[PDB]
Amino acid sequence: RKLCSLDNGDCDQFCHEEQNSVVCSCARGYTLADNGKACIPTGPYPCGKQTL
Amino acid sequence: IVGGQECKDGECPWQALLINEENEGFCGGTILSEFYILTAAHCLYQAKRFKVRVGDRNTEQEEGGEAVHEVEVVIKHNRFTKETYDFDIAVLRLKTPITFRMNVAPACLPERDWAESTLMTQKTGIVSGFGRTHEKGRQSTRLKMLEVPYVDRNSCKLSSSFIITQNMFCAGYDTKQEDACQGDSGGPHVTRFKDTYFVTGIVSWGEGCARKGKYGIYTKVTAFLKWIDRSMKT
Ligand SMILES: COc1cccc(Cn2c(C(=O)NC3CCN(C(C)C)CC3)cc3ccccc32)c1
Ligand SMILES: [Ca+2]
Repeated sequence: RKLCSLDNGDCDQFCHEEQNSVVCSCARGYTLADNGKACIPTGPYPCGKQTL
Repeated sequence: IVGGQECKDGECPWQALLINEENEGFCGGTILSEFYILTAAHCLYQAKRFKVRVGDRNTEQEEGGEAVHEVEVVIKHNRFTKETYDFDIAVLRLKTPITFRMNVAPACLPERDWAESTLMTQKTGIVSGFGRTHEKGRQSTRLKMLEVPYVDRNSCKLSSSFIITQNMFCAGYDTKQEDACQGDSGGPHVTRFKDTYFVTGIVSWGEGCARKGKYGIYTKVTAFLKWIDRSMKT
């Protein structure tokens, strides 16, 4: 278990490898955070979120 | 849905319901954005003309968040065939944009490569709908959801009396009486990942419902992601 194979590479969402290293990205409506791993919503209703 | 629980307030907001001229629900769908609904192509022949309802959890009791939407464009995959139900996918463009709220929100569209090695490798997916609670029973008035384990592709093919193409995948239980059913077709199959839900399938078909040695057959969304983005682009 290396890079993306080990706990999604610490990425909140999409994880892919380009040159023995992790690169995280996010779905529409989200923006990669400062740590380059987390995905921060942009609006009041980002995709894939339940509101309980 | 056979077994499982009912979707509680705010639990399955991406659920859409296709209704006929008589306001009867015949299929489900998944909200992808304010203008687009993902559903199954085989649902398109069920009614000569239908509309799309969102924010509904109880067909006989307005919760106040319900909203009907007319369909402006029906984008069907030209390769769909009733003979095998292969390419059972369609996208619907709504005339008026959906207003997101408590029980109305879009599910996320993942990237293909990431979805297959990470989402579809998870242990379970979530399917939901207003379909039958038993194989020979009637349609449910309450929106239901069910956690369904991903099935090994080998077991899938070996258990199916019908061909399982590369655009389908199995989910559910071998003997446990839980499974999607008639009326749930076109509905959402989503996979949770770190509190975020991603569209991973479309309820397609099955041999009966919850039958032993049989699984629920779903359209493999990851195989049409590029296609889906194109249908939404125009
Ligand atoms: C597990 O979830 C589901 C979701 C939706 C529907 C069903 C099962 N199902 C089907 C059905 O599906 N027929 C297929 C036969 C085989 N063909 C193939 C040969 C293409 C497709 C139609 C018809 C039907 C009628 C009453 C109750 C359940 C039913 C199960
Ligand atoms: Ca209602």
